[PDB]
Amino acid sequence: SDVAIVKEGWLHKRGEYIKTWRPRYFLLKNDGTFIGYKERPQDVEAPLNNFSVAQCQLMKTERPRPNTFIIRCLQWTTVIERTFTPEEREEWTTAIQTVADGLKKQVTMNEFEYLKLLGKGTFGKVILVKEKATGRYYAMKILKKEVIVANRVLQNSRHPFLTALKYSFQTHDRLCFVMEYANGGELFFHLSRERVFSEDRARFYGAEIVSALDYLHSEKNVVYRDLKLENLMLDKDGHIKITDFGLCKEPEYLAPEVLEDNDYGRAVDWWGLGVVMYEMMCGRLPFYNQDHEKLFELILMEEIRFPRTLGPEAKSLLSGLLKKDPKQRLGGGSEDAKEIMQHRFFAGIVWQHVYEKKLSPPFKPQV
Ligand SMILES: O=c1[nH]c2ccccc2n1C1CCN(Cc2ccc(-c3nc4cc5[nH]cnc5cc4nc3-c3ccccc3)cc2)CC1
Repeated sequence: SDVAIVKEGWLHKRGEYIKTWRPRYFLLKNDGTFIGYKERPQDVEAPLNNFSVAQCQLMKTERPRPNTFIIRCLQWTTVIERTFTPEEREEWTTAIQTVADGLKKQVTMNEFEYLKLLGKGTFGKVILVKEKATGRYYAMKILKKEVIVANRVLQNSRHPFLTALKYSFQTHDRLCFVMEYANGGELFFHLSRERVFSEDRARFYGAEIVSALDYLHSEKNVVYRDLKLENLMLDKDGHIKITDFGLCKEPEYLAPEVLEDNDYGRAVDWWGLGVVMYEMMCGRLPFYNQDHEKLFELILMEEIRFPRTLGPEAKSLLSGLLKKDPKQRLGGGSEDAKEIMQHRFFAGIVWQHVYEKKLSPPFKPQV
């Protein structure tokens, strides 16, 4: 199957973490691809599902400026949205919706029992529910369907280190997603009590993250982009479970190309591997400051310092993961997760073993 450009041109994309207005050249193809570039590209390669406008609908508004439209897609279980003379704004938003709809062409609210509120966001709330039929618990992501809409594909998407989506059902006004719940708390906790983690213990959590990210990259062709210490829970045995609770805005964990609103890919995930792993092995964020203009400046501009404790392999790995330039960042190459798996700091490891959970958990949750 081949595809052509439905429409293209310059667009003003609005920064999410730096809310300047930015010029980007976009092109929509009839695979669903909607991608913006730093400048008018040449050959015009398998893009990520992130840049696909499937299951979307648009919008128009004159704030902060008069010519503006908005897209809101339901990616997996999350709702994402992006903010971009007035005549075009009714042809662009014509084509995008066309392809979106063209691309679309191809358990009830209570077996569950409310337990507590896990969190709330612009687009909804996350709930703990006991299954009244089973007893074992779940998290339930409840999105308001009128922000967007105003398949058991979820058995393929099983990975030992990702929280599983077990049920998704709709009702009168809400979109519900029932994902599994890990018992053993999240790292942010256990790292506070421990202050820092050995390289061995950091190699355990990093390895399981890499397995999960490899899986999302190769199999699902999506970047996760939200890798942060607080998004890592443990199951009852102490193994990783990466959470999926995005309700709107989740910065210290985002890569330069993301805060700048440039082209990004699988590399933003490895950057975050860098930050999460640096944070484990050092006790501190690599880039922090109470002031946000300083925070962004550190991440984009400044070098990273290593405590003297750190072995040569551990810092070769962190330096590479935390390169500012994506095409130079360890993992940003064509082989992706493999060049991480093959770095010397992970020497000896056979990765089918990590998948199978043959690795010894440094920390057993009391559950
Ligand atoms: O980019 C953005 N612009 C935004 C603008 C506003 C708000 C939020 C935005 N975001 C986020 C959107 C969500 N971003 C996190 C995430 C990534 C992948 C899966 C994800 N996608 C899948 C697809 C599949 N298609 C077929 N099978 C699939 C399985 C998937 N499994 C899993 C997943 C599940 C559990 C843990 C981790 C990933 C989930 C969450 C973080 C950024």
